[PDB]
Amino acid sequence: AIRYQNRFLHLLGKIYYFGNNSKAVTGWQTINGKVYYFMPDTAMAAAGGLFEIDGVIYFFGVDGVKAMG
Amino acid sequence: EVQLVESGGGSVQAGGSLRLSCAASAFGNYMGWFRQAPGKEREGVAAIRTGGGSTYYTDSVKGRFTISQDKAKNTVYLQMNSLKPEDTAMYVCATAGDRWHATDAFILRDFVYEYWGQGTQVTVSSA
Repeated sequence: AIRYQNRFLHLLGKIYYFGNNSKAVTGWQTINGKVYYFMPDTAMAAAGGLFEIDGVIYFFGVDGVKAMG
Repeated sequence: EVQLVESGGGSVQAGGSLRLSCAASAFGNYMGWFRQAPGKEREGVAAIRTGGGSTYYTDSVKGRFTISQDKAKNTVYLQMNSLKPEDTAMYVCATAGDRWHATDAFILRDFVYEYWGQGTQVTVSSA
């Protein structure tokens, strides 16, 4: 397991975020003030469209950011 | 909603020192010290990541201020040496919940914090 802490990875058109333990984060995350949802299987950010999460529809920008909240 | 309480503020002469304490009901991923002078915005001063203890500082306090944690006592500390008039401010500590993260370049920006304490007053006099 490679050290890779408290940062994003942009890989093959997908977006991942790594916590302090060098693992890809899943589910809802606030990163630098912005909201993201990382899919529980792939760890990829919900991005570039509308997604239903727990019965609520949200929009995520291409950068993965949830439109307001 | 994490509770934070600061202490150790005071009046001191320029060149002197203070040590602030921040008691927290829990630590997030990071603990920060901010300060706010009259009429200015809050500015982040120092931050520590609670896993491993990496420390970050704003350029104006490097070599003067030191941030540290005691996880046993759920307390974070700011040692403030070689104080100057421009260090006068209300000092407040902050943290965030479990799914809150900051990258190195943002760990001293206020918008990566969710929970704030009350403030402890620091006043640095010349004479």
